[PDB]
Amino acid sequence: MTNTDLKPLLDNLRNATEFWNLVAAASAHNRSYRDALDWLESAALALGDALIAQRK
Amino acid sequence: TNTDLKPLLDNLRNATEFWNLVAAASATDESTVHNRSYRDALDWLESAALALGDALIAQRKA
Repeated sequence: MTNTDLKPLLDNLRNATEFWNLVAAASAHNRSYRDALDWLESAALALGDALIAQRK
Repeated sequence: TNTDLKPLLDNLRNATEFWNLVAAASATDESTVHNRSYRDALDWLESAALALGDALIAQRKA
């Protein structure tokens, strides 16, 4: 869609990815693991649903 | 950078449309069918989310 629409949704997904990656790098479950998984799923779905909605 | 992002966004959009389909189907799917589809929809959501997220992390590094 739009650069300004994306930005906050991309930011949330990047933070969720960076968190998930760090939770993964430390075990190589936790309340942090579950919050990271939930935040990753929630940011993925929010950006996916936003991409769906903007393509009419 | 929309050319770098477009294949990652398309992949995430499609995984979400599939996930939304698995959700609509769970109202009538047998529970064995649902667990399999949901696991598959979750794994595609995750790998699509992470592939775009890793690319945003790598591009923020500039």
